[PDB]
Amino acid sequence: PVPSRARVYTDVNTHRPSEYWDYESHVVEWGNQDDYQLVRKLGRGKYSEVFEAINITNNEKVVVKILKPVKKKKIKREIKILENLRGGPNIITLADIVKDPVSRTPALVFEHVNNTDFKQLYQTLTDYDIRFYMYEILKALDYCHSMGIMHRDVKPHNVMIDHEHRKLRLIDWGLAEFYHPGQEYNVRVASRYFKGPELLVDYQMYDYSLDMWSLGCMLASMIFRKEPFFHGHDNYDQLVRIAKVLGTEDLYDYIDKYNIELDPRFNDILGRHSRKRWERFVHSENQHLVSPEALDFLDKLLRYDHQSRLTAREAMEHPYFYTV
Amino acid sequence: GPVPSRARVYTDVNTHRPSEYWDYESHVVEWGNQDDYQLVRKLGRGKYSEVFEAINITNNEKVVVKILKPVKKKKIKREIKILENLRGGPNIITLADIVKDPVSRTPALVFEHVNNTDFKQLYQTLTDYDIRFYMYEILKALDYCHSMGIMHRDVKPHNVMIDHEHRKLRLIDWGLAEFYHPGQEYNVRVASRYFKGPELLVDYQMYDYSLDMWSLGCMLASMIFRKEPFFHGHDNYDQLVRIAKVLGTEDLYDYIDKYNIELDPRFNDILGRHSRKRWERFVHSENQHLVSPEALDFLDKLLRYDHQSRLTAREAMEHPYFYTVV
Ligand SMILES: CCc1ccccc1-c1ccc(CNCCc2nc3c(OC)cccc3[nH]2)cc1Cl
Ligand SMILES: CCc1ccccc1-c1ccc(CNCCc2nc3c(OC)cccc3[nH]2)cc1Cl
Repeated sequence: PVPSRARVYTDVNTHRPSEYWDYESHVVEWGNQDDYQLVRKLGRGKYSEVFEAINITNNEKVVVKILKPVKKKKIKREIKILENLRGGPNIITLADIVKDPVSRTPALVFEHVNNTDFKQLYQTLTDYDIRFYMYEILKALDYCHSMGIMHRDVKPHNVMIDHEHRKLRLIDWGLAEFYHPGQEYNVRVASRYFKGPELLVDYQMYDYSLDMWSLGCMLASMIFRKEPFFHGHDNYDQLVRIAKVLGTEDLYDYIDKYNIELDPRFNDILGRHSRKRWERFVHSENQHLVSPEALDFLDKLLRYDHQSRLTAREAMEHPYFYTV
Repeated sequence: GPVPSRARVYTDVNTHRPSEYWDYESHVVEWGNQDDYQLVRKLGRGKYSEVFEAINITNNEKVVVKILKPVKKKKIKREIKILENLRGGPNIITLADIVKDPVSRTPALVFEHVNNTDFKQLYQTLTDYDIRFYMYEILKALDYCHSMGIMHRDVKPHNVMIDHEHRKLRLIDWGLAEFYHPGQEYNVRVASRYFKGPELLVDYQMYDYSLDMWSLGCMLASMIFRKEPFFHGHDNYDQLVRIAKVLGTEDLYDYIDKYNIELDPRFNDILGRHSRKRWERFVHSENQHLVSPEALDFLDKLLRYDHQSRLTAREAMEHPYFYTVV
């Protein structure tokens, strides 16, 4: 395959000392979990359980994420990334790294986030709300991208919102990675519905632009009230669902531009598909969230070619955000 | 008999944890194959151990290998359980593996690599800031292990490794460490002579984490006054006399009366009568650049006969002497 590099923040890690991006060499100091009392279970991941807790030393609520130790380098990577991004705009704030004296299970302690119900907001959300929160996610992305990191798991489950205080946090940095130009990354990241075409066609030299595809999948689901927007039933079928919207002509132009070899599993399922107009997805239920600006912005995110997608900084200057 | 005593901090941390945590005699040790490590050179010694620099052949990473002279089986079990309990704690030497050479079958412990700076010729370069910085780092290690219900019981310069280039410090040799249980009577034949607390010298067995804070105070006094060691005893009885020549004998009697301690008759002809000295008496041209009112107030609050009156590691961390550190 033809090599590729990010259009923005290409060399941000190249120009930094090894200690910043060398997570395997980073030394983790695990404090005593005795300072925290677990209150209740909040959420759950495939390799984590998230609890609400109280810090007994200051009577402040915190969030404790207990990690299922499956891979050691993976825990070190998330911690390093969290330490590098600690305090960044709309990034979940790592407050402590602790282990329970008896269990010795890795646990991460974060700033408390007061989650407003996802299904309660969904119908009462306005056109303004979507632009407001889209801009807040973009602040988090432009920032982590500038810090040489790609989240690689951008989805609604990984965005916590406290609608009362108009506060948003991008969470679960467990799949996050450091961007290095020319590096070949594992394509088994993100959650099926949010996987970029680069992942589905096994193109490893991807970059920050992967997060912009995932962001486009989120916006499409919100403005059209269609969740998920691209409803694949497996990773191969996922590309077919994308192809039913973007068409198969542009998919072949994409794979030819990067000299990508299409997996034979696609042979009997891909078919032939016309490129659809974004206006076809507008209906009575969703028309109050759709505008020419929203559709133009969406069109500029949901592109096969990872290089042709808007960067987080270009996205922030789009007319869709002129009112925020 | 003697009046009972208990720690002011972390008193019941082991009482409220299951058997599993502190019952080291019941802990099962999994000894891996030492074939993954090649010994490079001898770094140091211990009366019960030899410490080497080694290379892990599987990842080309340097490690530290401590080979234990099997004197007591429960003792190896205790050190391993404590190291596993503290594994990953701040400024604690990190146990990476537990191995046995296939032929020798000798217990060996594998740790994270620590790059020791030659403490020699660099004591003269050390600044007031460096002492405060490194003292704070040791306090992080102590508050953590005490919070985990462990007393180190051998705090001294030899057991603190410093990589000055990276400003990295590790508290090592947990071979004398013990689990703290309130009301437990411990063996007083612990620590190294110059660092032994008065509780050990007067054979007061119901001691606690505060023993480590006395040893820390001996280290601080030696560094700030450039007097190594600060309390230079020639035997364990003479050690108490050396302390008494500084702290005075009036406060020593108040200490032994508070705990109804019986003073050994061996002290009768050597203890004498000693006035309590001002810490300012130890300031000279060679060390005045390391001494300040804050340092002397902090030292005074560590070097107390009464183990209960000494600062805890958490109280020490909040002292004005540390207001200038990160
Ligand atoms: C107007 C915002 C928006 C714009 C476009 C697309 C989607 C949304 C959106 C819609 C809903 C949500 C809310 N997601 C909450 C997910 C969440 N993850 C959690 C969790 O993870 C461990 C634990 C406990 C609670 C948790 N809550 C987030 C977002 Cl970003
Ligand atoms: C005088 C005490 C003091 C007071 C305040 C601040 C610093 C010091 C100090 C000053 C120097 C050192 C250096 N200690 C070296 C310890 C060491 N232990 C080793 C070892 O043990 C087996 C093997 C090989 C090398 C080893 N090096 C440690 C310390 Cl803690």
